[PDB]
Amino acid sequence: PVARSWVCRKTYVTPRRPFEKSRLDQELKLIGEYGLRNKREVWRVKFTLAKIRKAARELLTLDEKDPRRLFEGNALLRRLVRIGVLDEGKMKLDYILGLKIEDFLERRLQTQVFKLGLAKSIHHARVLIRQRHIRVRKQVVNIPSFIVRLDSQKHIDFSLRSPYGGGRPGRVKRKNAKKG
Amino acid sequence: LGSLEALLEFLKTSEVPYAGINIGPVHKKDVMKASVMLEHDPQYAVILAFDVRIERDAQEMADSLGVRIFSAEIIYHL
Amino acid sequence: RELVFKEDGQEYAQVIKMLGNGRLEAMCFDGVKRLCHIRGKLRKKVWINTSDIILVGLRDYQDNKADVILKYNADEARSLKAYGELPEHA
Amino acid sequence: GKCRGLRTARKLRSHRRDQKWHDKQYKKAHLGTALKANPFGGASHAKGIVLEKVGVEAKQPNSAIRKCVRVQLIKNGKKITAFVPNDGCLNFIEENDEVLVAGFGRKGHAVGDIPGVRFKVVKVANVSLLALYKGKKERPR
RNA sequence: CGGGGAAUCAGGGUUCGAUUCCGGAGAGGGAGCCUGAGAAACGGCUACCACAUCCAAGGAAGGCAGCAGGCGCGCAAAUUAC
RNA sequence: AAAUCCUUUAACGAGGAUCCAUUGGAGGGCAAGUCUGGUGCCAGCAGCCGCGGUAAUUCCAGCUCCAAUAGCGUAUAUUAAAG
Repeated sequence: PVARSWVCRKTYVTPRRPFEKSRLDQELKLIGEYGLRNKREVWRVKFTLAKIRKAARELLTLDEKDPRRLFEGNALLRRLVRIGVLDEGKMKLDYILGLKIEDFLERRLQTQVFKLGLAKSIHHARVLIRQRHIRVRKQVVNIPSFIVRLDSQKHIDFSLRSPYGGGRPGRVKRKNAKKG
Repeated sequence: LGSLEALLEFLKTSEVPYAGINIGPVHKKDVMKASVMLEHDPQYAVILAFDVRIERDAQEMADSLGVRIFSAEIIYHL
Repeated sequence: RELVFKEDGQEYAQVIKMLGNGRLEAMCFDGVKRLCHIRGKLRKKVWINTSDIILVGLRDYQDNKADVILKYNADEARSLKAYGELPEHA
Repeated sequence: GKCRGLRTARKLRSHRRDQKWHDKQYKKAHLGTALKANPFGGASHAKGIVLEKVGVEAKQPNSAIRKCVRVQLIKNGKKITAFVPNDGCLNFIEENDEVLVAGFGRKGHAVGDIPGVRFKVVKVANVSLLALYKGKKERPR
């Protein structure tokens, strides 16, 4: 006996057919558009979407007056409005089925850092985040797969320490300044 | 090990080739190496064991197959 | 075809009792009898008979088997007779 | 015709249960007769000592001498013939060496060409044949 | 060993569950018992069976399926730590 | 507990940024070369069909390309495919 938990979960599902043109293209488009590292990151978002869709599908089968369906449905919709893949108008359980991978990949910190014009390329954003230049609220995050909340969007600023923002020259600038 | 060298230089002097060597008591893998020899040359399939404990499983496996073991504490006897 | 006095990991043999389904079993001039397999190109193209002189590719792992490289005939046999091949007849 | 009645659960279960024996896979699996006959005895890999190298001829349509090793196992001490994989791997093996052999791939059946062999050599003298083939290691002397 | 469970999975199913929680069992194999509220206890004893340690040969002492570690077995598994 | 690891932070630390990405494939199944040397039904590849007998799209190599990627082969028990 030991005081440790063994609650570990797989976050991606591999495709049934390993080599298939039309599919490989579609995944590489997603990588190319949102500068993802490998196809695991696309399968991760497919798996999460699939689980949300399966939850919506298994909720639909219950009657419209059931307390459980009402409570669970509202909670799911609230969370998907909170994360920012829907709006208050389209907040019906039926519309959960009308989402896709694009909607979820748009909410990556990498994507938002590129879309707000902090970085000048989708590839630059991932590096900039990973190099500890970017911060949300007063918290320095270096996770490209940080899924940004709707209300947390309006402040992604450069971390104050950073050379780009804070105002402290790095190794290259220091070395060039000493030999200048 | 000193005793193992002594036995090998005796075999060298008496002109007999040796396949496998080991330190400690005799086991069922050792009699199996003596057995896998038995297919090639029936005479050569033997174990020269000097001042070591023979095991029951090794001994009964040796007696069940055509593998003889020469156990002796005084080297003269071996 | 030219003469081939090749004794380089391969031996001359007299075919005797050629029974098998490619087995052969000939009697080598140096050593004892061996099973000499009919090599790919000799399967249908070239015919080895009950009594024949052959150059067999001595395959040296096991040594109880081999494979027939070349079939000889009367003129080449009579030549081989002349240089090195035992007074064993051809 | 199948009995569909509400009280025929025993009849269906009894039938299904005994009719599964006519399945080749189920009978080979569940009846403990394959295991004792299997030279490894339900083990993925097995270790043995080499008797001798042997050249096995291929099937009728394509002719070649497949290089193989007669090996006696360690656990049950019975003789089997294992096929060395890549080109010139037979050179690295010698007679009376300790060799790890694995199943060929087809679940204890024969290969396209080489007849009457189930097993292939993976390690020689506690060294992987891939390492000796690619020259990442050298045979310990 | 049996459950709580695990893998897979349209619906139905198939396969696994020695292994951290619950219940059972046994301390090499059997048998008998002292003490105690509670044991047929084995880091308690008594005898036999199998193995084996010391010896002045008169006698004496054994139990890792606790943690390390070693031998064996095998395709298969960690540090004589604080 | 005393340490370790992590987080924090002085100093040093990137131009073949030589601070070097592997494991398997490139006839079909099945994504990728009828490119060039070598061997000549021998050596070997090939889960299956098959490729090798002097112009090898398949062997041993060079170059190039594909797949997944800090991982990817291989064997074996088992599940879906198996109406």
